Amino acid sequence: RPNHTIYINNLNEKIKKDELKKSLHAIFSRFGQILDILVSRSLKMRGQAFVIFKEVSSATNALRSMQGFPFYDKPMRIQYAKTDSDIIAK
RNA sequence: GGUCACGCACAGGGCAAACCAUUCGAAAGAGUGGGACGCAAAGCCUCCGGCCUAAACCAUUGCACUCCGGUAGGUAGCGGGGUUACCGAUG
Ligand SMILES: Nc1nc2c(ncn2[C@@H]2O[C@@H]3COP(=O)(O)O[C@H]4[C@@H](O)[C@H](n5cnc6c(=O)[nH]c(N)nc65)O[C@@H]4COP(=O)(O)O[C@H]3[C@H]2O)c(=O)[nH]1
Ligand code: IRI
Ligand code: IRI
Ligand code: IRI
Ligand code: IRI
Ligand code: IRI
Ligand code: IRI
Ligand code: IRI
Ligand code: IRI
Ligand code: IRI
Ligand SMILES: [Mg+2]
Ligand SMILES: [Mg+2]
Repeated sequence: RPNHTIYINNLNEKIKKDELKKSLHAIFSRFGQILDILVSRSLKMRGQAFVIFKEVSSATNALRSMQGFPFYDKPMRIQYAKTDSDIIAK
């Protein structure tokens, strides 16, 4: 399970890629280095975001630390990415 | 001449990108004035394919790294298609 990337969803869809990123990057950059933050608003990539960390140990903290954390009046469903990210993969 | 194409010009003209000002819009963007990058339809029309925005509404709890919900708007200076038109070495 543990992975460089954490998988978030139940994300307020009203938020925009730009700001969603900034804010996610704000909150989560507290736990380590973010190689990147992937947010798309397409039909089925929406309400979710991937947060890729430098250290796999950063992700675990994130997960553990901020589960269900209230974010834009919603709670965060956090969990690991079944797979890695092309950065971490390649 | 008229027609259907064509654009090496001829000749008389037309439009106006970026950017600025100001107005409208949530945004894309559009209006108007200034201003020209270009344009032989850069006149006009969303039927077809792209791309852009996506406040509201409706659906979607959804695992991606090409990108893509419905609806709505935009782009005709992205194409194609329709349609109107000036000049005639041209065919
Ligand atoms: N009247 C007429 N003349 C034609 C036509 N096709 C070609 N020509 C002549 O041939 C020249 C070359 O045209 P171009 O390569 O398409 O290049 C043209 C074109 O791209 C542009 N342009 C000029 N007027 C117009 C216009 O009314 N509409 C559009 N869309 N573009 C224009 O400027 C360029 C040079 O302009 P010109 O000094 O007139 O120079 C033009 C013009 O003299 C046509 O359908 N009608
Ligand atoms: N000269 Ir004239 N103006 N440029 N006619 N060719 N279009
Ligand atoms: N004024 Ir206004 N143009 N800037 N409407 N807010 N968008
Ligand atoms: N003539 Ir025209 N080249 N400008 N429209 N086809 N794109
Ligand atoms: N055809 Ir349309 N849908 N109208 N692509 N141009 N946007
Ligand atoms: N193409 Ir419409 N017409 N469908 N613009 N997107 N709304
Ligand atoms: N006219 Ir038209 N050239 N712009 N639509 N065909 N693409
Ligand atoms: N100006 Ir315009 N570049 N934005 N042509 N409309 N596409
Ligand atoms: N005019 Ir027309 N540009 N040639 N639209 N038909 N494609
Ligand atoms: N009319 Ir005649 N056909 N003869 N256009 N000038 N070439
Ligand atoms: Mg030519
Ligand atoms: Mg023009």
